[PDB]
Amino acid sequence: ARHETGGGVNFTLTQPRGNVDLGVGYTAVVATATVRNPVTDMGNLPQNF
Amino acid sequence: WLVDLTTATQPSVAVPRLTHADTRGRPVDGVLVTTAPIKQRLLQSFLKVEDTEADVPVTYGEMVLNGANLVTALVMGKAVRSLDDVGRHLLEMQEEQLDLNRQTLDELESAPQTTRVRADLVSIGEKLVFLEALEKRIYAATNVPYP
Amino acid sequence: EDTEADVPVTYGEMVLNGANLVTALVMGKAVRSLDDVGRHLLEMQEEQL
Amino acid sequence: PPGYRYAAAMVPTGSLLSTIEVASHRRLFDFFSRVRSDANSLY
Amino acid sequence: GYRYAAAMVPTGSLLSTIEVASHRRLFDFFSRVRSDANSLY
Amino acid sequence: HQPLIARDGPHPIEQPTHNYMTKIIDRRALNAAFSLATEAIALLTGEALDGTGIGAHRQLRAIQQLARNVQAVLGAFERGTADQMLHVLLEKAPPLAL
Amino acid sequence: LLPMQRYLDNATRVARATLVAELKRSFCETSFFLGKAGHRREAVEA
Amino acid sequence: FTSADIAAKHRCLERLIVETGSAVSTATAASDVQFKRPPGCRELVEDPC
Repeated sequence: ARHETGGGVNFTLTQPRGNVDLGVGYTAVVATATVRNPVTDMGNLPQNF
Repeated sequence: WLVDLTTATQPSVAVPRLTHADTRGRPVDGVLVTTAPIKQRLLQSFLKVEDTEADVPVTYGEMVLNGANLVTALVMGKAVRSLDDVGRHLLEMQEEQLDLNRQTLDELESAPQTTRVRADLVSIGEKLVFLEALEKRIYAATNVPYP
Repeated sequence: EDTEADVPVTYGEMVLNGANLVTALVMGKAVRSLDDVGRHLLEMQEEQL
Repeated sequence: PPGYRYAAAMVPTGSLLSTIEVASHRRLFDFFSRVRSDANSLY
Repeated sequence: GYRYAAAMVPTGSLLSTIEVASHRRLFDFFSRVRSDANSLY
Repeated sequence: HQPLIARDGPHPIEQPTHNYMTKIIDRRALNAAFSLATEAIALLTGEALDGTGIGAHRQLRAIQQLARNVQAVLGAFERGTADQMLHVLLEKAPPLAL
Repeated sequence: LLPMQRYLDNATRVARATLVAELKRSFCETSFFLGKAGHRREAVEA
Repeated sequence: FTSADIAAKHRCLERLIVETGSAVSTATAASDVQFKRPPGCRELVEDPC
């Protein structure tokens, strides 16, 4: 592409791709191993209306 | 438990092009991908590296609409993968013989050329595994969260 | 694993002898190695990249 | 949901490696046919 | 006042790359050039 | 092509089943920017040149803006491949606890 | 530091506010290591 | 409690398992307190609830 702003000139390259999932049945596994830190503070936040 | 990774899913097709092998030449059936610390913990105690350097092909596959396939993309609007060989062998099956097990189409293709690639190898159960952590080759010093 | 390690002998020297001395006096600032920093600012203008 | 083309079978591209109960998981596929043995709309 | 033509021929090379804008106050003149700035010339 | 075993009644007699399929390809794309600025064009163009050595030096500062931005984009696709496999294989993979 | 090398690899407000719970716990436990759990071997060799 | 969305969910476990391996969460981690998700962001979070 070729598409300019602000004085500058952008060359936004693109490339389209494809995904054939050639598996009769399951072919991939997530294995949940370890636990890093909790994001939420397990605290008190009463909800209003 | 790692055997339960390598047995919970059942293998898909045999593409005879890939040949991701060893220096010995045994083909690999699966690939693990972990983070950096869990790779280190599984190499100190739990598992044992077999081989250091694995043979990987270089080329890719051309799938081009040159030839008699080109006309069916324009007049018609769809395309067979290999119409020059699907269409060729629809004249001998009606005429000559019969078979239960054919010649698979990919097994008549060329063998690609391979080089030597440094990548660690792990044998869980009875089949090989490419094991690799991916926050140093890729996702190093960019603004991108590791997926 | 080992007891006896191989170590270098001498330090490095960076001296204002040569063409840098004129820039020390008349100019009053200094390139590190003007005999080679300034030299290779010419073959990139002429030949290659 | 198009009925696919039965002669693409007749010279196959690449062969599978493992047989499974297939109608356990269906929505990985789109045009799915349980053919009790050789039947009407195969022709 | 980074002199641009000095590193057109470098003297040595680093090894490890980081998001350098993590630690900034170690330095004196530092600039985030988003692939080209006007003041690069 | 499912296989068979014959049984005895009162099991019902089973017949050879066949299973047949279609898969629709899913499609994704990539993106990479390159941006120059205003004055980087004129040094490649020639509008701000002289007969001096300074201007002909300044093109080498403009050609090496491209070469430091070419390899930071054409290399940025092979690390999208290694990105866009692990955004699919985290969608086809259910956890070992299920 | 080990809760900063686990932060310089991703930047908003919460990702800062979880480092405070890291720089506290990583200091109140594993500061003086060769005195506390020096009797083991795997903990030292890592 | 929203009885519409479970009625829109199906019953076949061979996709219900996989859809809650990479489900679309109702929360965002970059929020200040805790927000409903903005329509642009999609964090792939698994949901045993």
